Amino acid sequence: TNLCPFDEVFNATRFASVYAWNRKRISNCVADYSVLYNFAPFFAFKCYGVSPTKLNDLCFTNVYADSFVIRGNEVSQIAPGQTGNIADYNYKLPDDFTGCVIAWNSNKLDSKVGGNYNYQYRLFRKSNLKPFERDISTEIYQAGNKPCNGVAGFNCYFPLRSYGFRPTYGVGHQPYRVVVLSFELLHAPATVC
Amino acid sequence: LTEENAKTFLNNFNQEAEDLSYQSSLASWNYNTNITEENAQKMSEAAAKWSAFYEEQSKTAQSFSLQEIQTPIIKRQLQALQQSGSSALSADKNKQLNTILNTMSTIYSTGKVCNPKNPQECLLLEPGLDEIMATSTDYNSRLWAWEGWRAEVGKQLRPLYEEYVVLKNEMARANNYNDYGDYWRGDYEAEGADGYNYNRNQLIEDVERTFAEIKPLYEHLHAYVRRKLMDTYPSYISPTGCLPAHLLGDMWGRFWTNLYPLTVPFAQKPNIDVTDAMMNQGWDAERIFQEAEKFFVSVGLPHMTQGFWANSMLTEPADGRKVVCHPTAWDLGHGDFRIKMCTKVTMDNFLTAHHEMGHIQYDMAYARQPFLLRNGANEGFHEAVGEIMSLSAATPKHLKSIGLLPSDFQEDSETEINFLLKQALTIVGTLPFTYMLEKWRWMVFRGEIPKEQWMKKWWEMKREIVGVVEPLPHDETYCDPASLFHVSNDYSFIRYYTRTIYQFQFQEALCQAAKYNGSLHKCDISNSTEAGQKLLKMLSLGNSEPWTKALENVVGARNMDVKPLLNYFQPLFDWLKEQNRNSFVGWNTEWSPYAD
Ligand SMILES: *[C@@H]1O[C@H](CO)[C@@H](O[C@@H]2O[C@H](CO)[C@@H](O)[C@H](O)[C@H]2NC(C)=O)[C@H](O)[C@H]1NC(C)=O
Ligand SMILES: *[C@@H]1O[C@H](CO)[C@@H](O)[C@H](O)[C@H]1NC(C)=O
Repeated sequence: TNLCPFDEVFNATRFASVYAWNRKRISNCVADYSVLYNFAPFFAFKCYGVSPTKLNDLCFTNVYADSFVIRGNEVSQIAPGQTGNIADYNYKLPDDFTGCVIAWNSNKLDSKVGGNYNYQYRLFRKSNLKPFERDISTEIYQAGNKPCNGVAGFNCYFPLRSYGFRPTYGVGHQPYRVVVLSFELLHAPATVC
Repeated sequence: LTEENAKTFLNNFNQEAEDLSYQSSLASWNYNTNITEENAQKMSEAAAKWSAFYEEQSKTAQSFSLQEIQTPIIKRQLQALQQSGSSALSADKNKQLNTILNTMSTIYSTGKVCNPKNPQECLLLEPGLDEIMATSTDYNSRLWAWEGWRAEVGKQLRPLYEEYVVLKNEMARANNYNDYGDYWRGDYEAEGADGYNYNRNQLIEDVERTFAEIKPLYEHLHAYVRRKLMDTYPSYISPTGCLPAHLLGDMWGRFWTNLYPLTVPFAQKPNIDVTDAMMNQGWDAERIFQEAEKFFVSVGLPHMTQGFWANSMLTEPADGRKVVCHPTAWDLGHGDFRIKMCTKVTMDNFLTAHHEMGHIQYDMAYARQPFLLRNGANEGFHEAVGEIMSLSAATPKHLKSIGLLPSDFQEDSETEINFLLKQALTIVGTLPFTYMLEKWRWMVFRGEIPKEQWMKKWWEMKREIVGVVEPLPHDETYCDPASLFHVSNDYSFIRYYTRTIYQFQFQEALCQAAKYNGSLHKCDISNSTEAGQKLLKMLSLGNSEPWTKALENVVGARNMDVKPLLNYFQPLFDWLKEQNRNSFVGWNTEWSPYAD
């Protein structure tokens, strides 16, 4: 009996931030995707490249689980070929993506009276990200041609802003936990299924 | 650059403004529903923080040229942040203004009058004098409450209003405006294209042109009402005279809807006031707000959110905490919509459930616009959305589908006259009052009236425009206009004038869109999804377009048109003409309660 760690990426006490997402490399395990349906209500389960039916004759060399926490209005940005603040400065997906996303509402855990400022996102990067790039650097962003030296003002901005989640917002501005699974078939012969 | 530095400046302003303006509304909500000495302090602190942020961000934005190098929407957003609001005042002047406003609000809210027989028995304005002035029929009972209200709080409100006017005129002078009235009239300015233009000084000539074709219709209604009141009060009524102030159905005379029982045309026919049916069938405050949601869904508009049923008040909380019962619709931000209202089981509180839910639907529609463009296209557009819903909800046949009228109810000419007279008692009866009050405030703010002639000019304009006499004369110490809630709380009052024209223009447009053939006062746009998208396309615009273009999108016009209003009351104009065949239409200003 060798189960696969699908409760250490789905049942964690606290997730990461959007700009500093966690990547976990699953290998050497027996993948039981049925337990993924243990939650049952899913805000989104659209799956790209493969079939949701999970044909049993499918073996993969490696699996990557990327986890973070966004708003409800930004879930549609986690898809191949989109644009916005999350798919340009925080988390980018390749156009040839193989794998899929799972999002679910998390208002009872990540919302606090007075605000929850533990979740941050990036704004003003000056350049779009490339697929699967993290970029956790924090430096003052200049928009004009006047140098900025450690002072945030007029045309000098801080790139990181907080969500400040509160209860009683509404589905659009309410916490949503997202985990994306990617499947890799490396050139080496497959022995892990 | 400029245009490329403006987008990054607004993207930084927006996310700070949406977060720093949400906790100032959540403090006002917590104060208005709890009322203590801590919630008031929290509200003051949050308001101070939000004002400081805005005053810092408004002077920074006044360095972006704007000659002509930009896109339209960015230009509209930047031309709205360059106003500075009321921050032009210094610290001392701002503190004085806040102190005066708070004092006036507290005095008005806590104002009470005590029974002369029992000094320990005192009644407030809301559960006290309002019921007497809305349901009593005795001359002495109605006069006493009126006199006491005008003699206790109104006389106390006089000294503060002088400094209030002085400071708010100075702040308007600082903001490149002649006076504060012109500041209030600056909401009607549009600049988005050629032909779609307007000027804030054109408002006064149009608001006067429109109040020329309407007064002939109002005079016959006044004649009929005074003819009925003469039978009601044979002694204190003169046929060649003006109506007494306290005998108008309310404390001021805003709505004559409470005069329907006295002046009902045909008593034998079933009543249009379905209060008794609501009471008997077992209707609570939740059913009133559930039958007013099935109306918006049928016409093709979204459901109410789930944070509206669990967060709204919708009924007086009883318990021990004090609440403000003035109906209000709150848009706290971040998708939070609420309604505060002390609902009771009456027809008047039933239609009011459609007016305030019509603000939430309008707020829910332009929530996709940027932060600075989330407002009604005009200050009179926002109050004209609930009214067109209340017009359809009040028809005699819409009350049969929901069961408030018998299944064998028969509709004929008598029912038409009943319905039209009841509707005109509320809509026509408020227009002269609104126009006169706003005109008086405009004349005072522009400094065309001396400080020693306020009340004398007030009661002199009343009996030349409105037609209401005063029972007892008032000296220069008396401050009568300060009695009104809007006057003492710094609110504009001209919205309720253009509202009553935009109302009928929108109603006729929606009736034509719904493919309805017949009279206008029997529209009932319910169960029509093709008249719910024609409005929604206009509601979902906000300030992103000039109000002239927004009006043209729906009614095909670029200005106010009073012809749609006249078709609504056409069957009532005639009957009033024949019913006044041998009556002297008009009032006498020279008449006075005292001799000579
Ligand atoms: C209404 O306001 C009062 C006073 O602020 C609240 O009573 C106190 O609330 C604070 C926190 O807001 C508590 O720490 C105290 O223990 C409360 N005192 C008592 C005697 O309960 C009251 O809770 C508010 N009502 C609400 C929020 O429904
Ligand atoms: C997550 O862990 C809790 C704690 O035991 C458990 O009740 C729940 O079923 C788990 N959910 C999963 C594994 O999806």
